[PDB]
Amino acid sequence: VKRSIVKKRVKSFPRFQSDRYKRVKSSWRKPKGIDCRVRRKFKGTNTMPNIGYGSNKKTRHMLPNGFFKFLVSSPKDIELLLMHNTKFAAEIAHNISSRKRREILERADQLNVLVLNRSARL
Amino acid sequence: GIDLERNGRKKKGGRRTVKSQNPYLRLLVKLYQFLARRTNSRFNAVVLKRLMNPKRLKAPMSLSKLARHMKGKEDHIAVLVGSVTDDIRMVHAPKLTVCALRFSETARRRLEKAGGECLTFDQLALRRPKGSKCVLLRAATKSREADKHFGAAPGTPGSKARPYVRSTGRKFEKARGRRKSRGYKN
Amino acid sequence: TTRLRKTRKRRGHVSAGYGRVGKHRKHPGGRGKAGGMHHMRINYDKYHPGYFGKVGMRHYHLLKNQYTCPTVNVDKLWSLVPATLEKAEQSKDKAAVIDVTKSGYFKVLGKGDLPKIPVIVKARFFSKIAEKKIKAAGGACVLTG
Amino acid sequence: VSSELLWQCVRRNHCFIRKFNGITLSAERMNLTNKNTLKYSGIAHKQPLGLNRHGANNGCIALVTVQKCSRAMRKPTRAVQVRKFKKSKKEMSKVMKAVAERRPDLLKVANKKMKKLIRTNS
Amino acid sequence: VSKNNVLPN
Amino acid sequence: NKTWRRWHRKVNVTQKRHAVASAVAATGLPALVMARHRIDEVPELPLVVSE
Amino acid sequence: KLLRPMEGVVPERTKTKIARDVKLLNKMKQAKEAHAKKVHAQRHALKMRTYKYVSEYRKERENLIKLKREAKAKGGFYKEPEAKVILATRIKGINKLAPKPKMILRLFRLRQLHNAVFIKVNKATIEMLKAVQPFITYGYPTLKTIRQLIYKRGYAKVGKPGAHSRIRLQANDIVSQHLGKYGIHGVEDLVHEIYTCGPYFKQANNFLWPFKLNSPRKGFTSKRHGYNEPRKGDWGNREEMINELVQRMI
Amino acid sequence: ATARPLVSVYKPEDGTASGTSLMPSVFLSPRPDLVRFVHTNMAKNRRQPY
RNA sequence: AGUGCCUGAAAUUGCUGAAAAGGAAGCGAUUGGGACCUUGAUUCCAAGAAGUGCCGCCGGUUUGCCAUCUAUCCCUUUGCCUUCUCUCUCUCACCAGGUUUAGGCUUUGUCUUGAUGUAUUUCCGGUUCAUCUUUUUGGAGAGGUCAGCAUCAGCU
RNA sequence: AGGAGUGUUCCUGUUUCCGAGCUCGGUUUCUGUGAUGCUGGCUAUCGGUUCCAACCGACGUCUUGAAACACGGACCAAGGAGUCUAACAUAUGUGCGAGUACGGGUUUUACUCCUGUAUGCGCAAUGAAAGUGAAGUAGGGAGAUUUUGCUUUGCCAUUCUUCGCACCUACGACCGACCACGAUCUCUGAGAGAGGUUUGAGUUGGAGCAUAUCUGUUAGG
RNA sequence: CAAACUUUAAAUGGGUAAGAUCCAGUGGUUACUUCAUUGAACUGCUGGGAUUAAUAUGACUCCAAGUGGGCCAUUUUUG
RNA sequence: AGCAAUGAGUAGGAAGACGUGGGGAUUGUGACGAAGCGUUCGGCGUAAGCCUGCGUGGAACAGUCUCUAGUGCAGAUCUUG
Repeated sequence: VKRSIVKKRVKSFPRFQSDRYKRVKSSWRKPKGIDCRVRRKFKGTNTMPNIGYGSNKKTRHMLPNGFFKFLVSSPKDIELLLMHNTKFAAEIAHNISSRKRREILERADQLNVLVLNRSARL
Repeated sequence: GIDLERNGRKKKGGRRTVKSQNPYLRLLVKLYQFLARRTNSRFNAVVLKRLMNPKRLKAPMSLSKLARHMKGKEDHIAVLVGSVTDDIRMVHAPKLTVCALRFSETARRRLEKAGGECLTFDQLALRRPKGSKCVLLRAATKSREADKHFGAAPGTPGSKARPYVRSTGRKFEKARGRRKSRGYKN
Repeated sequence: TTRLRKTRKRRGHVSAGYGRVGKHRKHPGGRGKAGGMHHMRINYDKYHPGYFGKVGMRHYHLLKNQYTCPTVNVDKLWSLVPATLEKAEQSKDKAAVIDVTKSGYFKVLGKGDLPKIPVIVKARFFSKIAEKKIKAAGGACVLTG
Repeated sequence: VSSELLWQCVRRNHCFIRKFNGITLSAERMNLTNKNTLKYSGIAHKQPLGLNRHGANNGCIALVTVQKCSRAMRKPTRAVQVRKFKKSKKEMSKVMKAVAERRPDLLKVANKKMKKLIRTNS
Repeated sequence: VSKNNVLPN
Repeated sequence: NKTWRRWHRKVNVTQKRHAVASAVAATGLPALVMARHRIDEVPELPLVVSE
Repeated sequence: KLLRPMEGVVPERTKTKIARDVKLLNKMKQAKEAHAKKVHAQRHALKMRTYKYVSEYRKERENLIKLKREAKAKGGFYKEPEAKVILATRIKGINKLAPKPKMILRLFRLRQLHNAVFIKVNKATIEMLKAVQPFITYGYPTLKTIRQLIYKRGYAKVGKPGAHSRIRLQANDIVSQHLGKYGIHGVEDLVHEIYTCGPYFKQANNFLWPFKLNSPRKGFTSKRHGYNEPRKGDWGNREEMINELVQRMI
Repeated sequence: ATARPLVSVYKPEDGTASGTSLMPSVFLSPRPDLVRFVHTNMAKNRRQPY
């Protein structure tokens, strides 16, 4: 794949007054306050998420590499990404052993399927 | 920036899909939306819509009513997007050739004995794709407990709506409003 | 299915679905059917006419069973007793007797129509119309008690 | 018996489905692509088939099939047939023939996979 | 008491 | 949490029977049994054996 | 499309589907040819019909002069024929509108700023325009400005009551199928029917989705005041000088 | 399933046997819509109250 | 893990490093600066080694394309008989007769047995050979990214 | 505008010039629908995470109105507010359909499975009560059929007469109540027949019952 | 000179109509109506007519929320 | 998949998603290092959120389809620390 890649935003949408108070975490919440400036949409303030900002249908969930990641647990589950190797890049999971990585990583190269993690545990 | 009403973008009121997770009814609709789109006959377009209806519009037609709609027209296949019940008052059931979604097991016994074919909708497609020489029917929609209550609201002058009342007889909603001797009739 | 209720989606909105101006107060308008006479009167006239007042003479210790009387119609009957029908179609001699008490009704009313097969109906009570219809069928009427 | 009726049971859920984000894939044998549709999937369809590197250290290819017109459908030992094939461009022509006898429609994607498969040894 | 329901009992 | 919270459902007897029939139908067909097991060495479904 | 039967590898069911494709492609091939002969014959009859319009536009312009020269040689004056079509444009926007003026602008299909529409002259349609005047700049078109509108900004509405789609006029076959009842096979036969005001003006006008003009290159003067008054404003009707405006709004 | 085939009955000792029997017309029957709904409600019936 | 000792968050506090600061600071949008992180493709043709060990050829084993012959499914009743079940079907207390099931039998017109062996799996000894994989040695072949100029299509 | 290809056979354009009466037909080269063409730098840039600078912007709640000289809020963590039961109701999904759904018998023992007799609500309403207790027609209409207009074996007509479902609109008949009659009989009664600016939550070849969930009303913390 | 006088009398607003739910011709029904097949209303059949000003345009039933403190501006206007 | 038109919003209504503790079914991870925690190694999603390198840690946890609820906090002169 690898088509052009256009993003509309690169900034996150941080939560209003996440900067000010440490109790308010940065994860977005719509301000529902009656007098709030952010929801009322004054200029020179936090932008709200609209559906307007939605990325392209062709290139949604697309990595910088060109691929879509599809994360994977066992040696058996890479076989699934055999005919879709060009399309999918495989992310070896959070939990996995040093042993079972070197069974996965070695079996992936037999199949010509790209693995994202590399030099994962050495 | 257009002077438009609702800037429509105006929706359609009727149901736009199947609601059932019944797999046989879904496959029935897939048949009759291939057959509606492609064939052109307005019979199949109507049957498609009536298949997607809710339960209160798929109301049961009796075997004895299905006689008298089909009275002059004996040869023709009697279609009913709905259920078919036995009439117990009907002594000698007429033979017909019915198609419907579901027959109760009395009405299946009564037709099949009387010399009378009993089809499903997928069988009707094989015989009659266009709906050529058929009779659409449907049972009356506004004929139930609930629909007695609807309309002008019971205490308004010349309504025939039922009130929602816990029990029948005197002592329940028969005094002030209902008699002239108790204030007013209305 | 707490999942599917509006509170779950509604959560996160301050009013909670009741509105900022009017509020979800504990008991505006009284309790139960209170206020029917005065403030809630418009609702009573319409919706529930005839609610206020007393009409008929009261019955002390009214006992059901004294008055009970389950009614079959003339249009049924046949459903009551299918083989006899094929017997009583034929022959033109004897008749299929319908003791209406045995299925469990007392009165017979001729709302319906009946095939012309001679028959005898035995019931505690007969409507005036039922008798005329039965006689036309060539049937006979018998009283039990 | 019916392909579409079996599908309307098991489309949403079965042992095989393996999701991540919008992606879903299907780990059965009898399945080119490993996508979850009516056409490709093993379970549901009449005359499914797979191309899998054979499980003998993965030295060679299997064409896995069922007997045609669903002959021994209740007897899953007897139903499932195999044909071993050597990894080459030459023995593409034997596979290309053997597929179109069972299913003519699946023939382009067999040629897509068989090309990929040859490149695959444990 | 609002709307057209049964008077509650 | 009170104890009188209604825990049990009455399902209708006809719907219970239709269900068991449908479930017994799915005992045959290696489509549905493989979908929901390992049926590689098994000679037949439904797998009947003598008394 | 013709399917490959695969001569290496045969079905029974597929031989039905190959057999119909010969019947379909053969009926398509004659119908592609025999329809193309009709359209070839039709656009010839359009082409020759186009020239005699270009005569009639020039000739009636010349004949208009010879009348009012001849009458001037007498003593009297030639009262010219009053203009049968006008070209409204909307000037003030949506907000703050009385509910009668709001209605009339919907009846002229003037639903937003900088929208043109061709609109007919009766006694009825004049007395509507009295009520709307200060949201509107209208006046009498010419054959240049009508040609420029329908070629450059010409869209056409296409479908049942409910949804029409608004399609760009790229070819005559869109015009032909919808207005081929009334004559009117080409795009150039619209331009006659609007400029002359034919018997089928109502049909040909309501075919055209109302024109969507951009803001005028050199601006307005002052949309408060009339085009009359010596502050040189905008609203009201300019008898001819709307032609100079609208040529900038393209 | 629109047939009632002859089912092979097997031995305990052995993978084949000559005993056979007809399918009993339950395996014809038409429903995961309904089996969900029932099992859902029927599994609630062994709840101890807390 | 060192005795209120498992893991040990935030508020808060000290040091070190890194910046910024003319009567608040934070924040939005847009660039830049400083630290810091990150990238002869894909292949294709010879030779060599390390893998792998298909078919072929035997012994054992299991499927059966296609041409035949044929079963019951199903309905079509027939000749029934047996055991069930329902029934205001008969003198009626008992047998019989219809209705519903099963079974052992019957006349009648695309989910499989038994023979023929297209084909095929598993199993060891092989009998060694194909194959493709990674790699190291040459031979032919360069993607990526950012630009410049050019020609068109749309709008201006 | 960009993974290859072949190439103009059809098609529109521009052009060689041959004939027929400015218009059409035949023919040759050229270009489009079938156009991306040439070339360079870097293999670290491009890009990304952080902090900082600069120009421009930028002052929870009740209320018509809050940045307010309206009230709450020093900081952080954890805890914290439409729930459960009952009575109805509409809507929707599932089962069976004139029906529909405390005990006992089984059992590995709170599940499951089977089952007799009742009752519930429904299948008939109406009167205070004693009591009594049910013939369709017309108009518009889904659809089918027979036939008339258009690119053709398909397209939309209202062109036809044929039957017209649901449902709405208009009017009937029948049942109960009230009012007002009554030929004739086996005369405390029955009843041919014929009514009424009266009235019912009636009727007109029945749709309901059980269950699941939401929403609403009401009682309860 | 007139809010609680008027001969006369605008603008702006309000009603109804502009055909397929229509028009005419002719027969029947009727306890109504007439001195009277005179009328009246309703009906059967037979003709006449497809959008009969402009412009635009697809047009019930059920269930329920919130709300019932409003304020301002141009013109009219009362203390 | 294609074409066209459209896109403000408190109170309020409806639709599709994200997340948390348990039950059923299924596919798995883990003393060669699970959960949790920290972080300028980072990535994806309009967003709720998800995935992941490195460090600490020392024993259990997760994906998918369903069932269920003591299921999401900045505020209450909120409560305890």
